[PDB]
Amino acid sequence: MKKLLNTLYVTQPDTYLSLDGDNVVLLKEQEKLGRLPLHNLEAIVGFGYTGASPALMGYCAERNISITFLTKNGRFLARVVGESRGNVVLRKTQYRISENDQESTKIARNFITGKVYNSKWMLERMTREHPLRVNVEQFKATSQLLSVMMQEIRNCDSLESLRGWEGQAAINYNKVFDQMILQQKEEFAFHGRSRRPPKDNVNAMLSFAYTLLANDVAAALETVGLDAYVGFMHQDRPGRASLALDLMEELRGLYADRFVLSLINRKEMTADGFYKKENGAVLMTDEARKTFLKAWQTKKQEKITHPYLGEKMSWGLVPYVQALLLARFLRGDLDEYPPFLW
Amino acid sequence: MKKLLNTLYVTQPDTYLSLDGDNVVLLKEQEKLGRLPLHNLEAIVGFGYTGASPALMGYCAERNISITFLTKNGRFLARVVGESRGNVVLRKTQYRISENDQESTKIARNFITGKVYNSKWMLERMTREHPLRVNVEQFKATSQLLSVMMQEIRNCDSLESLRGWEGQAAINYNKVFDQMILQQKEEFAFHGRSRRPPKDNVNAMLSFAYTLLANDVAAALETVGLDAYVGFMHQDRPGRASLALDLMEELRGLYADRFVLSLINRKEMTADGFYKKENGAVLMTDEARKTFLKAWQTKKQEKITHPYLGEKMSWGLVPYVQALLLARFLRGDLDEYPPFLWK
Amino acid sequence: GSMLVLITYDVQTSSMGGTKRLRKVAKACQNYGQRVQNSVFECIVDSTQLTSLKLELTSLIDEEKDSLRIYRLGNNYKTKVEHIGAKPSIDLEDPLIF
Amino acid sequence: GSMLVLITYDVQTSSMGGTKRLRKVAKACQNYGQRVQNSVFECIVDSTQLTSLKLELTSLIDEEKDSLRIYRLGNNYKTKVEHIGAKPSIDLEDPLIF
Amino acid sequence: ASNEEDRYLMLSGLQHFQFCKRQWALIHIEQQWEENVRTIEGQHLHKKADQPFMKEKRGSKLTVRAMPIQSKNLQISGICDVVEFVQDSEGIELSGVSGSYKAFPVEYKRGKPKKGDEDIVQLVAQAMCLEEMLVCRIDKGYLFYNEIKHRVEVPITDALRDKVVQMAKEMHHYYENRHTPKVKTGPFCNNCSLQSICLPKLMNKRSVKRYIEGRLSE
DNA sequence: CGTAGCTGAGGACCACCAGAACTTTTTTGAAT
DNA sequence: GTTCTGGTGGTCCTCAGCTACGTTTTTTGAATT
Ligand SMILES: [Mn+2]
Repeated sequence: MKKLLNTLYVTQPDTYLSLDGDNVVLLKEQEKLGRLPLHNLEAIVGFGYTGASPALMGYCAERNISITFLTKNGRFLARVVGESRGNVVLRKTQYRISENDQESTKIARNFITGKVYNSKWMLERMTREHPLRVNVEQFKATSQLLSVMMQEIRNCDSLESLRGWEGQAAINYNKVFDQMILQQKEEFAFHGRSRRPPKDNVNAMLSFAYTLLANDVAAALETVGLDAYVGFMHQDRPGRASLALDLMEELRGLYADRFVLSLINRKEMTADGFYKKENGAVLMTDEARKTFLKAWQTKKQEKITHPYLGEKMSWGLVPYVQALLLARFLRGDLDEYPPFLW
Repeated sequence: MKKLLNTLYVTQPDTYLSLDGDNVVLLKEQEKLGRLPLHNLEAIVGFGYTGASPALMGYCAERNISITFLTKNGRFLARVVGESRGNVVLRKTQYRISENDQESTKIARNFITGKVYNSKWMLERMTREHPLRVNVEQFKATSQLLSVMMQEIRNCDSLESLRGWEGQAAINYNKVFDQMILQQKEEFAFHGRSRRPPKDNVNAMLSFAYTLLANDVAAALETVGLDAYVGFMHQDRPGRASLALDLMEELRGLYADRFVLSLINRKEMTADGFYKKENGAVLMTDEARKTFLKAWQTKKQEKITHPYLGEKMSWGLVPYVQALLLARFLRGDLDEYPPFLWK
Repeated sequence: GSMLVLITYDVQTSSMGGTKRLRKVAKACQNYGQRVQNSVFECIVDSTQLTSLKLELTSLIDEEKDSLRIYRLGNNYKTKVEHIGAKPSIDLEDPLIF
Repeated sequence: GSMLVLITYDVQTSSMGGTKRLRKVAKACQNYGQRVQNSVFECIVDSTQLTSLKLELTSLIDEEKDSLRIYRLGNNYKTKVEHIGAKPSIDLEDPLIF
Repeated sequence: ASNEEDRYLMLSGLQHFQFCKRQWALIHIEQQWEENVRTIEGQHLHKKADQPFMKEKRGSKLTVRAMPIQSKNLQISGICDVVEFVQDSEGIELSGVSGSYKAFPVEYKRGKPKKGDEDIVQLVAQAMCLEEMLVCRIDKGYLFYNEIKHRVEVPITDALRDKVVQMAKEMHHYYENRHTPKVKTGPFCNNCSLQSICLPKLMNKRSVKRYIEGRLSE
């Protein structure tokens, strides 16, 4: 139950952020650009070389206002993490459960079940209303295979078997995801994955969407009181946001890729926005970035109803409430963590 | 300026700090003050309203260097990190050790030995300094008793026994605590300890000092990524920095009792600065509190040498560096945590 | 929640401490909302922030000499505000890309 | 409809004809309403009077030099209005016993 | 547990434990706090009415504000709002002035008089704490209500004392167990300042297993 | 008396500059 | 780099004051959205 406060994205290079009372002020070589109240903001995303005084960071990290820095293309350069709080019971329980394999499997089962259920529901939804333009029978067969392997996932008992089933589901879903070029020309054809260099179209949008999802999931996990660097799943590499990835593994199926696919089908953006350097992979322009962020922010305000809670709330509150629904489970208020099954 | 144990401390207020080539450069209103290599750095700590340069922030984030922004008074303000956050294995190891009695007792005896050594050496130094106005035989007897107690505690393996030894040591030091005062005995007398609604003047004084020190210790832990609210000897409870209390045990005496005794012996404050309450409790006056804070800040600037390293450092850096050592005990090459054994 | 509130003040600077009162009122009103015209502020606040601001402004100003008016346009403030002149005000609900 | 609306102006008097524009704007806006603060008026009008006043007043001010804002509360204005200081105003629902 | 004086609970926990048994668990165990209009008004009123270092007397009686009090019988420590001392050679001498004065605890709260015990219990606690320090007996209390601007008398009996002792024991046990209980929702938790946290909704709904099975098998 | 045009005479309101500083326990706090 | 208190210059804004006159054809105006 919140208001889904707004978000500030600064794009001009060589800006500067300062604090005046409860206001944030944008300065540039002693020339002011604007000021905004800090009681109507949740995240501050800086692009390029943007500086902030220590007072602003100290005031923001204490009141659960996230600050994120991106170089030009949604990189994970640097965030701002503040002090801890006096809720050591929750962290103690989380670490105790993380040290146990059985409970980690109990959470990973719910994570994967929610992810694959969301994928199957999305595939069936797309198969339903579309004409012969798409291959309905192959999609139905893939959905049936996913629904069959659903029950096998539901009764897993180890991390390695669950990881293998997750990989199989990913391959099976990508096999049919390679199809969506419906209302766009051949320049937007999916041709696999490229992690660090966005060398083709679509991928340069998917990476940015994934970064924007991670910067929100991590902020929500920090706000709710949990620690966003120890996870119930994934190979526990030190120094990564494992819990954030675990929590967004189920929301990536409807919050990032669906946005890109719907933007492509609606033809909101066209291939002329993207360009290429000598190699340069594929990079966006200022207008492309502005349109992407405008569409993203406009979409984040649509109102839905939560399945488990049965209450009406904005779209953008989905990444937060889920994390809250985890914390209550860690206090024994539920039987198992209820995932997102939209 | 001073760098210690692969860390960079910039204590002077209002000093710019930026990047130049492959080095860090300090500035002060267009004045170039110093230039240091960045190859072997591990962390950078700031103590002013500086803000650094965005290019250096990006460079440190790319090279897995965590920037810590603290205010000039020692409060925790911000921590800019890359993808690593630094303290993951450190904090996991801290939680794992905190739920076992043996390692907790080892760290507890490491703290208690330093505490008793500091108390005994303080008593011996004071008796050597002022022989006339001191009943020397009682202090000698309690010094021998404390030495035997430390020798016994160096062979302890249980929390209950350590708690009992600490309690008896506290009782001894409290029954000796009155006599190190040497001026204005009319109203400044020690007749027991009551932290909650403090009674009989000076006790309340001590309480205030304690709080300040505790807060400082907390910041130290937040510098190194350790969790201040999960103790090792003290049992964790919500809202209390148990590990900070454990760490300040060795530093309680020389940093609080010495300060209050120096305040009293120089007649810096008088009973006129305290008010009255009908239940026998006492409260501080705002001017007295301000003078106390100013005296604390001035004392924090005193420069000493570290017993273990020998580098000349101000007192304000003493709580931080020690905490760093504790972190290096959690993962590193240190066999055991070296206490603050200062003569 | 998140309703539009408009605050208009009018302090007396011919009294003893008029300038100090004006400065404190301006600082306390700029912390929550924007400025559209001199001596008028508009903000998008919830009920708790509105109560806190009202209490602070009441405790700060002095009676029998100053004036303060507070209006609330509700949740439908988009269709009730009309602007004709040339002093644009930044909206706090659009994507707000700077 | 008999609804309460509020009008704020801000005319630049440092231009060539700022003073005359201020005088005409104040005189025209005082005819349809009651002054509650300096450059802040409130009145009770229908749609017809509001439209006529808007059309009359949009020709007196000069764009790219002035500012003018019009807000409307509704038929339930008795709840969304608060006065704290010492500048009372006559209420047009009083029997008006002078 | 440094000297058994650190294992103390505030008097504010008693009223929370009396009203919503989960509210005290959230406030005092998980260290969570959220404010609404009524909470802001009450906090502002209490802060304005907190004036220490000064004494107001009318020649016969005296008033003391923000009195720190503690009790070892219940291991409960806190701060009383106002304590009034009346001149009568019946009680016990108090430090600072001469003569023998009797004590009466008065605390200010903003709201209508409540059908539940709540307020009363807290006042009773103060009395116990007070009679642990001045070594005397208190058999009367006063409550000031700002919403109606009235003063209400409250007697003290053995049943209230036994109830306070039992609730203190239960609070100590719950804090030792670090357990957050569940309480009936009713219409109470509509103005719960922690309503967005204490989440009354999921107490009455179906188990997680049933919803997962229903949405999973079809 | 009413409506225009000009003064003049102080109150409001905001934007710059200049100087001097920047650390405080724990407790309470709503429910038509 | 914030926060607070002074001090000053320039701009909105209302009222009190002083002169200098007050008349004006008949036709046209939205709507079902
Ligand atoms: Mn009270």
